[PDB]
Amino acid sequence: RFLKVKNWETDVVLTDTLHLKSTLETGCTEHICMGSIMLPVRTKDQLFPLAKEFLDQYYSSIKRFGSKAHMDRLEEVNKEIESTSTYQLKDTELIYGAKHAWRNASRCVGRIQWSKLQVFDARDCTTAHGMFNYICNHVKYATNKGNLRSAITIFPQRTDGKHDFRVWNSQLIRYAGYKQPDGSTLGDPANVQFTEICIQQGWKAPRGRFDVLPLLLQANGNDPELFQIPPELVLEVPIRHPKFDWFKDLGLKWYGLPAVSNMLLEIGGLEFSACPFSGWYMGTEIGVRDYCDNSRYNILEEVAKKMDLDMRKTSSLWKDQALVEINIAVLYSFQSDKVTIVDHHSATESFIKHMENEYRCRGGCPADWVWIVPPMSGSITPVFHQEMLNYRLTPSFEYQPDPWNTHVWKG
Amino acid sequence: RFLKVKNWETDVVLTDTLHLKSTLETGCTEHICMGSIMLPTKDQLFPLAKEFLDQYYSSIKRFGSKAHMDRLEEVNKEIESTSTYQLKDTELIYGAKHAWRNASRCVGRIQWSKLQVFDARDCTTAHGMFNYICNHVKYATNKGNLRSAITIFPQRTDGKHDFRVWNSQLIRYAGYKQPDGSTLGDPANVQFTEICIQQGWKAPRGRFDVLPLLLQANGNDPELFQIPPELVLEVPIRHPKFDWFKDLGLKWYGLPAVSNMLLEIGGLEFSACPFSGWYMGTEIGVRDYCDNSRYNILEEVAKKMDLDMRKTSSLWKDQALVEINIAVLYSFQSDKVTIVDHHSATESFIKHMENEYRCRGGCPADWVWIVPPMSGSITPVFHQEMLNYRLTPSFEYQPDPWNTHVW
Ligand code: HEM
Ligand code: HEM
Ligand SMILES: Cc1cc(N)nc(CCc2ccc(CCCN)c(CCc3cc(C)cc(N)n3)c2)c1
Ligand SMILES: Cc1cc(N)nc(CCc2ccc(CCCN)c(CCc3cc(C)cc(N)n3)c2)c1
Ligand SMILES: C[C@H](O)[C@H](O)[C@H]1CNc2nc(N)[nH]c(=O)c2N1
Ligand SMILES: C[C@H](O)[C@H](O)[C@H]1CNc2nc(N)[nH]c(=O)c2N1
Ligand SMILES: [Zn+2]
Repeated sequence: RFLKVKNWETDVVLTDTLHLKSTLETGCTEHICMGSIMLPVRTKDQLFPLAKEFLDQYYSSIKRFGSKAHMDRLEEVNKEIESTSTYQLKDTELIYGAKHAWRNASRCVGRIQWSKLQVFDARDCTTAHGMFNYICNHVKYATNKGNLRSAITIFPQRTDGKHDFRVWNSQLIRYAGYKQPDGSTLGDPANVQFTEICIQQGWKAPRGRFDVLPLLLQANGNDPELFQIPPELVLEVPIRHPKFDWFKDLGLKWYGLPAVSNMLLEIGGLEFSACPFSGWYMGTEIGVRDYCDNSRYNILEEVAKKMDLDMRKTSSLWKDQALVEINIAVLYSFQSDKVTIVDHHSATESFIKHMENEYRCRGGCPADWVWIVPPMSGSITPVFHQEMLNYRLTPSFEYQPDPWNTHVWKG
Repeated sequence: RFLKVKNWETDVVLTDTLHLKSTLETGCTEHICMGSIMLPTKDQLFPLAKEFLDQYYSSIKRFGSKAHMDRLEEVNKEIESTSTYQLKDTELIYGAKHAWRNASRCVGRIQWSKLQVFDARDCTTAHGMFNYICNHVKYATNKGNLRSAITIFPQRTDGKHDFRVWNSQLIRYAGYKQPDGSTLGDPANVQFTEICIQQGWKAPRGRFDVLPLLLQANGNDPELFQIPPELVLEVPIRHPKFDWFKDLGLKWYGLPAVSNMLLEIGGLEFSACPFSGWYMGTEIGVRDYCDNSRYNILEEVAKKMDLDMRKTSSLWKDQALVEINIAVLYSFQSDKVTIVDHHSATESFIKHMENEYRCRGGCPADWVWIVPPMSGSITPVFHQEMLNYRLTPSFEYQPDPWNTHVW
């Protein structure tokens, strides 16, 4: 089967054969599309086929398919599964797996960078303290004084699912949220619940607007423990605007390092439940969503006020106007402090080039349009006009339920 | 089977049960989602007729009544005898309104039941079609206080006798390739303009030349008519602050009127069924003006604004995009021509969704199309999960007739 995707801006038509290697499900059927739905303990039995698939891929990527080294490694993994019910990945296979999960991440506009990924192997980690040390080294290395480098840290795989490693935080760096008695929130509304858990776990909340939350870490199925990331390791950029000098008086800042820490890395059937990964921000992630979502810092009002826009009718597009300046501000602030960041035009242009390349070299690029198109100025970015095919390839990054819903407390 | 949709801005979770009536296919499988692709007999007809008539008589609180069964019989008799059948006016009205109700890409459906339907099933020639269309345009324009409408020409019979409007909208600006390499007017109609020229159009070779209608009655070769200029309401585009905006000399038409689609009611196919409502501002300002394949005026507007076009990171495209869109909305409101902003339109559609979940058990919605093409995440539809599925009656796309026709 061949599938064609067309670009309506340029009339370029590409052909997807890669979707034939797709295993997992989409959520969709012939009768329903779930493309806009946010979220649409293995036996030896299901495991070896998955192991075989991965190693055949691995071994094709290094040009050694059907080699003695390939067949030997197959035999080796076979025996290891039937003996221990699992297996261990060589370092090289871990690295390749991690790179490919990113590459396969259909909702990531940033994948032109997929091959430049520093993989830290934290598979020898046994304790929360160990996890905290690994995570600090990751932050420091990834930050690199503002010259951000992509990285991921891979803690030990699931075994019985009773001994899971987990970073309770959704991202390694995030600001606290405090729901107040009057129903207002101080700080980041997205993070209220997690903030409460942390408080419960004994964190002394500063109760400010931009309190970096403590890491909350579980090793080996144990109850999790709190650690404050050293402040010096947390690079932050104060937000100012190039023309509007009152923009600084809003007191805004953000952190430099986007680092997702709640996802599950699946490689060759193995499940890595703690695998924090980081890159660098696209400006709209902070300036549209983090500041201007209604259920977030929600500063459109205050900014429109200060610009003295006409706020009596939405047809003044006052919101659209405030939104753009806020985003100009984020990009200006990051660049000024020499903290890596990419604007939404640049990021989506790169991504189209990546995708084109991927269709030639690889025969596809699974892509989720709902997520790839930016949350402002959609159609003046080249991705709006690009037909995409969404399908799931392994290795992959998967969502997993928040651990406080499932965790069995030791006490 | 029962399906939940969550709004991530409000936590409201609605349960969709209406998709279980889903008739047609989506393009997707369990293996591949095609959510972002633009275009994924007598025996056949009685089920489709019955399905429709069942929902009709159910809509009017008379499911399984003599009148219901009698009509089911009558149509059954007529199909077996004639190989087609005819809708009662009431069925036509209900059908048309529901094709709109079921259009999963339309953000404007809160309005679906206020649709004026013009039964044009007695039309027999292109001149007739032209008369009906002019009357549509006039009724719907309504001196700028625009009103939704559809005009339904006769149904397909043997497909050798289709009625078609070759225009994609009733009202569009022409497009001409220039020896200068560049394109004069609207580049999305260049081919249609050559077919018009080719069929004898006297093009005035300007930038905003209202194209002529090209009408096909009874599968015959289509003919040309110029909509009375006096019936094509236009709006010159000015900005409430930038006085130099006028000098780009942009105008846009008031009436969005989709003419190229096929309407399916109870198995019957109406190939010429132009319909119209009114614009959401971004269709003109973001898409018609700023798309690279369209009038593409961003570069020129940003220059007059004297913004830094040296680097994409100054967001100069975005700054210019907003003003262009302020200017569209401003010029329409000033000339008193109905237009809706994307905030208002999406806010309306969320209220509609809730109504449709409550009163119908769902609302098929295609997020890719529902979320405006600018400022997506500050409109509420961005955070709203949607389920997209195909219900009948429906508007379907259909191939441009120049490819299908024989002369
Ligand atoms: C290097 C710079 C990077 C940029 C600019 C980039 C950009 C993006 C953006 C804009 C999104 C959508 C985020 C949202 O709106 O919430 C995204 C999602 C994603 N990215 Fe990338 N990314 C980068 C690096 C990476 C790296 C290094 C990985 C993994 C190694 C990755 C994996 C993903 C995954 C798994 C998602 C989806 C997360 C989810 O569904 O919650 N990203 N990225
Ligand atoms: C009354 C004011 C109306 C508003 C503000 C409205 C708004 C919209 C918008 C924003 C789109 C997406 C179009 C694009 O991006 O080009 C749309 C598409 C659509 N609308 Fe509505 N609409 C209205 C009236 C109607 C009426 C009266 C009908 C049918 C009788 C209808 C049927 C559709 C269909 C079938 C599509 C998609 C057709 C396609 O795939 O091109 N619209 N409309
Ligand atoms: C590594 C990386 C780099 C980069 N530039 N961006 C990212 C995306 C990070 C990210 C941050 C925050 C969020 C939460 C939304 C707030 N904006 C997300 C989406 C997380 C998410 C939430 C839900 C409900 C489901 C899901 N699959 N994923 C994803 C990762
Ligand atoms: C009735 C109505 C009201 C309103 N406010 N807006 C509309 C949408 C009209 C419209 C305008 C422009 C366009 C495209 C312009 C680019 N050449 C379209 C739809 C075009 C289309 C193309 C294809 C390939 C498929 C499809 N289903 N629809 C539809 C209708
Ligand atoms: C390729 C992609 O599906 C295409 O650009 C779509 C995206 N969303 C859209 N949304 C609307 N409302 N109108 C459109 O024409 C499109 N185009
Ligand atoms: C319901 C809908 O899928 C949801 O709002 C999605 C839309 N697109 C998105 N796109 C990105 N990049 N990040 C998001 O959180 C979302 N949210
Ligand atoms: Zn789908």
